[PDB]
Amino acid sequence: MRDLKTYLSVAPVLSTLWFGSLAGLLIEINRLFPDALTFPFF
Amino acid sequence: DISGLTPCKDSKQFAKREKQQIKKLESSLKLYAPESAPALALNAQIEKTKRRFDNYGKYGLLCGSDGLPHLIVNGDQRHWGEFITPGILFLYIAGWIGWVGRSYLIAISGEKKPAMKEIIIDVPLASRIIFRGFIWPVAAYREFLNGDLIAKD
Amino acid sequence: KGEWLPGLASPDYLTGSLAGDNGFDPLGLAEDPENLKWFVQAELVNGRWAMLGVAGMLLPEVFTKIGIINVPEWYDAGKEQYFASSSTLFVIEFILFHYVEIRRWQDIKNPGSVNQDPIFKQYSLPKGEVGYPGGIFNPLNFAPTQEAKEKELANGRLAMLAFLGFVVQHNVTGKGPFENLLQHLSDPWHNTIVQTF
Amino acid sequence: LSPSIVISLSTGLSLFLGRFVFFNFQRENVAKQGLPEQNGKTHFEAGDDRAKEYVSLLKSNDPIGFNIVDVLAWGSIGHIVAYYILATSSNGYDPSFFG
Amino acid sequence: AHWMPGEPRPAYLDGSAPGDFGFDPLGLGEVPANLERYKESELIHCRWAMLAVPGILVPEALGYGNWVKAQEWAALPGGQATYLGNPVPWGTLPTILAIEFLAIAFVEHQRSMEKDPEKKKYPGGAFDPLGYSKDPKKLEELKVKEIKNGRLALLAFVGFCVQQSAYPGTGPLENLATHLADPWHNNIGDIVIPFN
Ligand code: CLA
Ligand SMILES: CC(/C=C/C=C(C)/C=C/[C@@]12O[C@]1(C)C[C@@H](O)CC2(C)C)=C\C=C\C=C(C)\C=C\C=C(C)\C=C\[C@@]12O[C@]1(C)C[C@@H](O)CC2(C)C
Ligand SMILES: CC1=C(/C=C/C(C)=C/C=C/C(C)=C/C=C/C=C(C)/C=C/C=C(C)/C=C/C2=C(C)CCCC2(C)C)C(C)(C)CCC1
Ligand SMILES: CCCCCCCCCCCCO[C@H]1O[C@H](CO)[C@@H](O[C@H]2O[C@H](CO)[C@@H](O)[C@H](O)[C@H]2O)[C@H](O)[C@H]1O
Repeated sequence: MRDLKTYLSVAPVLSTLWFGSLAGLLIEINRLFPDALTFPFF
Repeated sequence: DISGLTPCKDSKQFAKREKQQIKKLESSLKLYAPESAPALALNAQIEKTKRRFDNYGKYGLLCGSDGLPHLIVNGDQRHWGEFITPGILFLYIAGWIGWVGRSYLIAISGEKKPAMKEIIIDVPLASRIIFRGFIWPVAAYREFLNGDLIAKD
Repeated sequence: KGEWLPGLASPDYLTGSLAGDNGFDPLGLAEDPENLKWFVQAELVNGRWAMLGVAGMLLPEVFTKIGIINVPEWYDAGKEQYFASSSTLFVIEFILFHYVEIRRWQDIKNPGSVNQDPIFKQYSLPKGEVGYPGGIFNPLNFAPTQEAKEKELANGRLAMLAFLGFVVQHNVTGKGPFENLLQHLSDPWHNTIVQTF
Repeated sequence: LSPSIVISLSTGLSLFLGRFVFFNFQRENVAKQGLPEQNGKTHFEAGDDRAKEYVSLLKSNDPIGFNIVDVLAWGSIGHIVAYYILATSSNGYDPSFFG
Repeated sequence: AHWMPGEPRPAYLDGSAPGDFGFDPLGLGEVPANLERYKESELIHCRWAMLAVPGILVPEALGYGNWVKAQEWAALPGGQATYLGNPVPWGTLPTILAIEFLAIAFVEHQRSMEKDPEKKKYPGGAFDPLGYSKDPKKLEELKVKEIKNGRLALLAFVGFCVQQSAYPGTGPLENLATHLADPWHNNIGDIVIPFN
């Protein structure tokens, strides 16, 4: 869709998409590996 | 045993903190039916607490007189996992970001009005530039040696 | 010379002149030519050392299992007791590696700089290209044709990933490489990475 | 060594260094620094009528140019080093390094 | 003549000076007056260190010391130097410091007042008996020999000091004896790589 990809390219729409994806990533990581205080995998 | 701290698997105050939190959760678990959903969530939190304290036991965390895991960030190998192995894992990821957003800014630096790509991010160009920063440390190293890291005004 | 992803074009900095030039630079590392001629050398040396490493941590194991000669499995090979200390080896491997690697450094800085002996000034080295010294590094005198250089870089790129596979097949498996191969050939559909995790 | 001997020897060996050994170096450094310069001019040249370098106290005769101020300087160093010797010797202190 | 073949030579290090192998990475001798000062101080450090190496090895072979044992007597109040067993009657700490100061200050400050930069390093005359200066075709060779043996002695003094730092209570000939007894397992490797 022309000019919708330009709107979704705009800084707030793109920032909310990036930070929603990133926050879901961090959230699911903390579900998978909750309560982390060390990196023991070396 | 550095800095006068007993390990957390051996610290009596750490186990006392575990037992205190577990009793605090169990006193909230009595008010619900043993098969009900709040009770199951509380039990899941109880196992989460127990394995959290076990994992802080096994990962070499040191506990003080207050009985809380202290982080030895000096450089002792036994505790690199507390600060340095995460810290590098930060400086990588952080240096990914800055090496991406910098590179993007160099790729849209030669446009006519380069400010309308700051607010409207070229997703194809940004996606091409994002993984350039995967192995960013060698690019930053070489650009420091080639002088392309510092503008010459 | 060929292409690694046919949908993609070889970049302008990889003209096909170099050996092993399949156009693999998706992350634009060898975009500056100085970085390109430095990473050629880094590839060659990491690949040659990886070939020697893989040949020195696998061939011991395929000879240990069949019983031709019993030797340790490359991770219990450090703790064995040798005629020197655990650090004396590091001292020697510093003294007479600093000398050979700094001379290689002076070669990959300016090519024709370091080719004659300090002591026996007559026994020079022929003017070969950078990363390919020749001379006493070529006693059998097999020619350094471009096909041979491509074969070198291919076996080296393969040995690098082989060493990485060894490190990760001892980090999250615990066993040796060839034992993992026999475990795969025992039941391939049940002895893979997606059963260990 | 009696303290009078210590004071006399250290003072003599201080103004001996000052008269013969460390004279030309001290005096050439003096001529190099010269005077305190307030805005190019000296303190007396700029005014203030009190920072005049005294010459009635520095004119004293010597083939090399030793003055009473150098006698005070080499000799203050003398008495100082002498009392350092005397106190450091009279204090029965054990450094006890490595043991 | 180059400390590292392939590295470019500094334009102020031509090779004419004795021991001029072009070693100036940090760029210290770029201005010529500092370079003359550095040459004088190099030769002074060299001559002192290479006089010191006999004064460290010889009294440890036969003098019954280990080049730091010759200093411990002054660290303890009451006790004087054992110059080849016999005690010296010239006092113990303060008066030897007085004689050292009053002698070497005079010597080094009559050295300081020299203005000719060649006599500032190579005075000659009273300091050149036996006439080993009347033929520059060999005097340049001898200056290179002085510089080379002196740089070797400076590195050997680093060896003395750091073998003293790593092993606190020994001497260099004891280190060489340990290396001749068991050369592999008793080298530097146990210190650059400390086991704990
Ligand atoms: C700046 C200060 C600071 C610091 C150092 C920390 C540090 C931490 N906090 Mg705290 N926190 C902070 C501020 C801070 N926080 C603030 C301001 C708040 C309020 C908003 C909180 C609220 C908070 C809560 C409520 C919790 C934490 C938790 C944590 C832990 C995170 C565990 C985790 O999920 O990471 C795991 C690691 C990641 C998410 C990073 C993953 C990155 C991706 C996957 C890429 C990595 C791979 C990459 C490709 C490289 C691989 C190498 C190679 C193969 C290429 C950690 C100890 C949690 C915890 O466990 O408590 C201790 C937790 O429950 N924090
Ligand atoms: C040198 C080397 C290994 C050397 C091993 C040696 C000496 C082993 C020695 C031993 O075993 C023995 C003999 C015996 C044991 O007793 C002792 C030890 C000591 C254990 C490995 C390099 C190993 C190097 C590896 C694995 C590198 C992988 C790099 C990759 C995949 C790069 C990918 C890219 O960079 C490109 C190509 C282009 C970019 O544009 C895009 C991306 C994608 C970023
Ligand atoms: C003339 C002459 C002569 C002689 C001379 C003389 C002899 C001189 C002397 C001089 C002197 C003799 C001087 C002195 C000086 C001194 C001084 C100047 C001092 C000072 C002091 C001080 C400063 C102090 C301080 C202190 C105190 C107070 C105490 C406490 C401590 C102290 C130390 C801190 C003759 C004969 C040769 C010849 C002719 C000429
Ligand atoms: C600006 C940055 C540069 C300037 C600062 C550099 C300082 C770097 C400090 C590195 C010191 C490394 O040495 C450090 O490790 C030794 C062991 O490994 C430790 O040794 C100590 O370990 C135990 C700690 O509980 C003690 O009970 C032991 O008595 C002692 O052996 C010391 O804590 C320290 O000596």
